[PDB]
Amino acid sequence: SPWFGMDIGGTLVKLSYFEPIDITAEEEQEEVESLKSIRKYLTSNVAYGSTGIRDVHLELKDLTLFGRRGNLHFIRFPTQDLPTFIQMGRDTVLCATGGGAYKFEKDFRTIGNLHLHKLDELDCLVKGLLYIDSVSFNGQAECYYFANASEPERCQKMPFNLDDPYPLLVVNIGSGVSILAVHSKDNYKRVTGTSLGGGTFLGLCSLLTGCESFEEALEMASKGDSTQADKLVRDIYGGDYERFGLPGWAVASSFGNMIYKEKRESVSKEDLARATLVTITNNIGSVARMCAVNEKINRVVFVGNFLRVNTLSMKLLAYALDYWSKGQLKALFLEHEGYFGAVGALLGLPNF
Amino acid sequence: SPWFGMDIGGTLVKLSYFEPIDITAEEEQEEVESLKSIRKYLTSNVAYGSTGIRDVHLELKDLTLFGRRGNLHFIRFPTQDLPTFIQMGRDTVLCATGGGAYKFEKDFRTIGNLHLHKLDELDCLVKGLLYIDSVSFNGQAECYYFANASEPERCQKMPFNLDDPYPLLVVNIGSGVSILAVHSKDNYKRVTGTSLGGGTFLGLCSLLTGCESFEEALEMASKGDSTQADKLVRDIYGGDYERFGLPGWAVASSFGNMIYKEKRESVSKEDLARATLVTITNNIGSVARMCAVNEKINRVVFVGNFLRVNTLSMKLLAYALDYWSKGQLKALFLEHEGYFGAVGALLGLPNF
Ligand SMILES: Nc1ncnc2c1ncn2[C@@H]1O[C@H](COP(=O)(O)OP(=O)(O)NP(=O)(O)O)[C@@H](O)[C@H]1O
Ligand SMILES: Nc1ncnc2c1ncn2[C@@H]1O[C@H](COP(=O)(O)OP(=O)(O)NP(=O)(O)O)[C@@H](O)[C@H]1O
Ligand SMILES: C[C@H](c1ccc(CC(=O)N2CCN(c3ccc(C#N)nn3)CC2)cc1)C(F)(F)F
Ligand SMILES: C[C@H](c1ccc(CC(=O)N2CCN(c3ccc(C#N)nn3)CC2)cc1)C(F)(F)F
Ligand SMILES: [Mg+2]
Ligand SMILES: [Mg+2]
Repeated sequence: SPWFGMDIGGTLVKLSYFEPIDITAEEEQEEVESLKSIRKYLTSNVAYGSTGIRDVHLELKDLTLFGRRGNLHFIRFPTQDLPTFIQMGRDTVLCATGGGAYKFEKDFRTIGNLHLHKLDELDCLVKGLLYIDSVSFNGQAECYYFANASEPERCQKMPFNLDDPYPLLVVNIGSGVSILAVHSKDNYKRVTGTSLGGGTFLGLCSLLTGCESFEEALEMASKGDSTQADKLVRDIYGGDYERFGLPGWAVASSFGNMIYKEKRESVSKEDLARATLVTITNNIGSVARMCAVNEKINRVVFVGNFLRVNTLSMKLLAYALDYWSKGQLKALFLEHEGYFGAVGALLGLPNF
Repeated sequence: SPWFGMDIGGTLVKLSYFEPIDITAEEEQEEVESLKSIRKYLTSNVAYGSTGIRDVHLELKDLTLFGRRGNLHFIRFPTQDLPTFIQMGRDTVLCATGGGAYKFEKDFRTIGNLHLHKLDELDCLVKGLLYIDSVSFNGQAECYYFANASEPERCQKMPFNLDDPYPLLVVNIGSGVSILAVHSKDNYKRVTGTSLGGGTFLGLCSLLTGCESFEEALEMASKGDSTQADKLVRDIYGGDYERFGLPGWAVASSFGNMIYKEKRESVSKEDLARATLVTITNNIGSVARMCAVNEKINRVVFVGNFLRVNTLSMKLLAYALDYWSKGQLKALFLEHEGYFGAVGALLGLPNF
């Protein structure tokens, strides 16, 4: 059978697929036609149907896995389209995680003789994260940070070594947010979570602006001015609130200037998109900061697809975590940030 | 001069006014006409102009303050209308707090010979809170909780003794949120804050529903179903997420079902109002929970006018804090919740 791992989230399905590249002449003969059709389909296309995408830039080349050499591919599509995926499959051992491994268990079993093995979504996340960092991103660092995140003329992506990664606070920004404390390879806990996550950004942005995609929401946000919607400290105090070290530019009330009808009539969709992004991102960083202080962990890594093609939120997190922590916490990011659960599921294959 | 304290917030001005009731015959003679006009105006009206309100039910009767007996009155109006207030004043020592004490300092000084004394908004909050609890609410408890907050057929308001109130976590829900740790009458700190406060509720609700007042937003929310907009754990898992004790009814992603166009087309304004209220209230409780755990404080008191005439948010806080704390934290509420800064400012009068 082909080697897959799948993470079925509330919004996106993530699939990790190992393509063997050491197939012998005899193995190619014994390779059944349906299986050759799937490998050729997956490796000769980068778009699958109307909504599946292979993230070619993330491919790990010439990886040794389970004693074979191959390429590790990263594929995503909306969970809304999982029925199409299963129907094509109906036209094999599947290790699957995320809530959808449970929700759609009966649907996967419509594939005759398919063996579904449900694995825990945060177990798989930790295992996949640690594995990908260990093997490297084709010899480059998997983990990075933004150096000098408070100075835009200096701020730049730089590699970060995770060779001894414990302890680590992992902030998984999906539909919602889960916060994990990782103390060892076998000692981790879910500290808490928040409901204000990527689904809040996308849902509120769609309601407020009429955008029809994540990418459109980000493009709108890139053009907006969140201070047209937000009430700042200087709007209330006339300046800094010196006594408690609050700068005048800090947001006192997200969307707080929208209590005034005339301001609601002048605000642009782009302003609202940017205010939504800033509101969600600052809340995530603040919750991460509080959890890091309580867990006594100073390295905070952010994962999940809220941050894919989202440099604005990444740089806001990098700046805000450093600023509000007075430099005590460091924001870390990973190149394969949305796919760790799917990789961790694939890594469960030998147990079955 | 009349005895006032004023808290000029980002949204509302709160005024505490001490009406002497022990005026002698000789004092009444020496009482200048403008001053009698103000006392009669304040005590014979409950609405002032088009936007000022006296909260008559909060009046403290026959209070002894600064060696005189009198009634303590509680009055509020929008900060947007402070120019009207100052203009009428132009037609005396003012102790003032909130950001507006700084922002509008020059405007108060247009009142000839007026002495403005700016006092810190969180100093005044702590002093006013401790004072009002100490004198009682006309012999009744100032502080209350919701007994059996998880069982609607049992849940009921009950008095709570704060005779030894330390330590205490104070959550001030105004335009934004400030979280205070109070260790003694002279030892308190601002732990942190969040930008997702009462102004976020009102501003987002106005954008999403077209409501034109706080009270209208609450009325809409009372009729709505937040689960039409929110994505729940059971929407992702099909049920509970047993491994981490997350019930299926918990919100996984606030507004997360609004990423689907057909759901945006079916959701009602009332549903959106309720989702906004639930989103903001749960975030406040969660941040309060994390701060209480870090500060090692088990009593959490919620103040500010986000909760005025807002039993929905109060009961949600009471239930959520108890539930997610596994009964380790208690949500507390105060009858005079919006006015403590104004009282604390009034209490600064003897220092000048
Ligand atoms: N193409 C896309 N379509 C939808 N959302 C996207 C897309 N790209 C990025 N996003 C964002 O990524 C979020 C989903 O991230 P992801 O980590 O895949 O969550 P999930 O696993 O599907 N949800 P969960 O069940 O809570 O773990 C969305 O809420 C968006 O903010
Ligand atoms: N009549 C009202 N008008 C406006 N907002 C109201 C009203 N009644 C209750 N509210 C709510 O109360 C909040 C303001 O509470 P309040 O404690 O008075 O804040 P503030 O002091 O004006 N702001 P801040 O400068 O941040 O401390 C608003 O954001 C609303 O959610
Ligand atoms: C005094 C009062 C008020 C001011 C400010 C705030 C908001 C606030 O205190 N903060 C601090 C924490 N902050 C973040 C952000 C990102 C990260 C990370 N990563 N961490 N913390 C958010 C804003 C509330 C009330 C008002 F009168 F001026 F309105
Ligand atoms: C697993 C993942 C997910 C589930 C749930 C959540 C949200 C979450 O974890 N919580 C816990 C803390 N919680 C509150 C609320 C109020 C108070 C008080 N007072 N305290 N805590 C908010 C919700 C995120 C992600 C998903 F796959 F199912 F999506
Ligand atoms: Mg996920
Ligand atoms: Mg205030």
